[PDB]
Amino acid sequence: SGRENLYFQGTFAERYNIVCMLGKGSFGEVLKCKDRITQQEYAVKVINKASAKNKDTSTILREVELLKKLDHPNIMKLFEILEDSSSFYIVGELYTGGELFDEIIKRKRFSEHDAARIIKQVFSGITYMHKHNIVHRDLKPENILLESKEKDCDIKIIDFGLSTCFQQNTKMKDRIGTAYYIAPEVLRGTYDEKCDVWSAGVILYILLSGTPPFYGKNEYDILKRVETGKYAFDLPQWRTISDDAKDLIRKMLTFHPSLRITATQCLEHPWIQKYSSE
Ligand SMILES: Cc1cccc(Cc2nn(C(C)(C)C)c3ncnc(N)c23)c1
Repeated sequence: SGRENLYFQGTFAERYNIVCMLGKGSFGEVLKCKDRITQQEYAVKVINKASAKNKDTSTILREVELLKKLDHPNIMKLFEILEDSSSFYIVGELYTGGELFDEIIKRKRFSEHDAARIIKQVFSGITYMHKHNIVHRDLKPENILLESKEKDCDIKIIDFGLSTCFQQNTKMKDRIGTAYYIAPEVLRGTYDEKCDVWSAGVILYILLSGTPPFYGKNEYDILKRVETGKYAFDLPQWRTISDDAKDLIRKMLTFHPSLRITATQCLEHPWIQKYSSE
């Protein structure tokens, strides 16, 4: 506050009013804001500039400008990236349905029909972004948002492409929770687009069984399992799950990424086709 500081807060404070805090997201705090002129509401992520991975701010702006030009119904739309001396402000579509993990906590397990509806949308988004050589790396249920509270609303993947630009919060809200979804080759420091197929496979495993494939009491124990890549469908929870579902998951959780299916192949898989409309 104060005239000088408000002036130096730059174009974001001029253009937008903060209505309320919405919660801590990866990389930064998310707030609901309003465009002062139009009164339309948006979500804004406020990211400390100390959290930039790239020391050249112009590269961050370029990256985000490329992401603004993209358009797919299962990818969050971005409208603006603004700055002041301390922070980046990324403004985009506001959602009100909460995240996919909230929905996992609520429902516990999803029928094959319901899981296929959700995961097909994830696959569609991933396929689209991969066609533009964008990798998520951090795909997890917390980065899959429900557009609204309406029944069967569209899901929206958030933060897709921002991991090249920003490092995680110093204080993260659920660090152990991130280990479940990370691809083994990402842990090794050598990733390409296939890591998003792995993460989506972990999500699908959880939707169907209610349990993670790589588990443990702490981050270390979970990551030790991920690193070996060994998992099973031995739980009674898998007893009556279709062979087709298990086949898709096996292909997605293939250890070597060169041998792992593509996102496009996931969409074509018989299990997804069984539940698609026409
Ligand atoms: C890059 C960016 C900017 C603003 C918001 C997000 C994701 C997001 N995150 N969150 C949380 C759920 C508050 C973390 C949102 N709530 C409502 N609408 C949203 N779009 C979000 C991502």
